[PDB]
Amino acid sequence: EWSYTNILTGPETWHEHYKNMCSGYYQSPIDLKTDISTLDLKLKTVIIYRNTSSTETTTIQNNGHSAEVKFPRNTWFISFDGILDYKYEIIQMHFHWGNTDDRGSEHTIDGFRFPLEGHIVSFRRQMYSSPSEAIGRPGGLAVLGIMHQIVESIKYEQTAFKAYNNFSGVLNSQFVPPNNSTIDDINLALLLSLLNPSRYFRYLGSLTTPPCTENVLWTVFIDPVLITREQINLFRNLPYGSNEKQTRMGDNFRPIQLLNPIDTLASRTLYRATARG
Ligand SMILES: Nc1cc(C(Cl)=C(Cl)Cl)c(S(N)(=O)=O)cc1S(N)(=O)=O
Ligand SMILES: *[C@@H]1O[C@H](CO)[C@@H](O)[C@H](O)[C@H]1NC(C)=O
Ligand SMILES: *[C@@H]1O[C@H](CO)[C@@H](O)[C@H](O)[C@H]1NC(C)=O
Ligand SMILES: [Zn+2]
Repeated sequence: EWSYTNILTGPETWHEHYKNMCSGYYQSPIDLKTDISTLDLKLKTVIIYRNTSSTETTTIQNNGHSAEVKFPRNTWFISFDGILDYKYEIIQMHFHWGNTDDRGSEHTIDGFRFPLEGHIVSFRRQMYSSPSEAIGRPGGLAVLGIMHQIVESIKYEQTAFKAYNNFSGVLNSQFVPPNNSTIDDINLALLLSLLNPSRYFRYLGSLTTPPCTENVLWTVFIDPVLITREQINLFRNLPYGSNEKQTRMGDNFRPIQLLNPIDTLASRTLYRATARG
């Protein structure tokens, strides 16, 4: 198995235990370096949109690694080109956080760690008919990264937790793995409106847990959405799976990978996007 906190099965081991593909040279997360990135004005505003006809329930599970929101099929989509033609279909959203407020994110922005990084996972429905077809195949996946930052003074309604509908209260010490509960749907469009959806890093990388598949189109928004200390401590109430050394769920993030390890056979480039000025 694998873990975050057991040194025998933890992230420094994955390159050996899961060489396909945790030994690769296109791994994630990376440090997102504003100065050492290429501005590409062709990269458009991201849109998240829902199929109005979908009625199926959303669930959340403590999978032992994270809190994972499981979206029904054919419901939530991403557009990178302004057309609402279902090229990318959202599967799930999960989170990475810290034992303490000064770490938790997988990506860094110029070396800075956020307390909470959310990952919206989608498959390239344009090419592949289902998640199970896309998840192991080339170019199959696109993930959105959303940074969260803690503020002392804020109304609930302008926090990310309004979009999350507080996960219907499931974030607590009794939400043990592998428990799943029905929750209110997540308003992913409202979530995206809490930041600038034109301002993002873009690169080709990997899943950040084994098997670290190098088939992820990454988009990481530079502006964070806002949460309170009370909200970040809700995540810290979840218990880790029995694979972990630590009892409480926290520090569920992979260490930083290089954009171009010395052994790369073809360098990748970190791109940045900004709004049409
Ligand atoms: N796509 C994905 C899946 C999972 C796992 Cl393995 C689940 Cl069991 Cl949902 C997780 S996990 N184990 O919830 O952190 C992370 C990702 S990520 N960071 O987007 O690479
Ligand atoms: C929208 O949801 C309906 C009802 O569940 C479904 O039959 C339809 O295929 C969905 N549309 C897309 C584009 O997935
Ligand atoms: C979510 O969290 C706080 C309760 O401590 C509250 O102010 C808010 O009304 C809750 N929202 C919903 C939808 O229950
Ligand atoms: Zn993730």
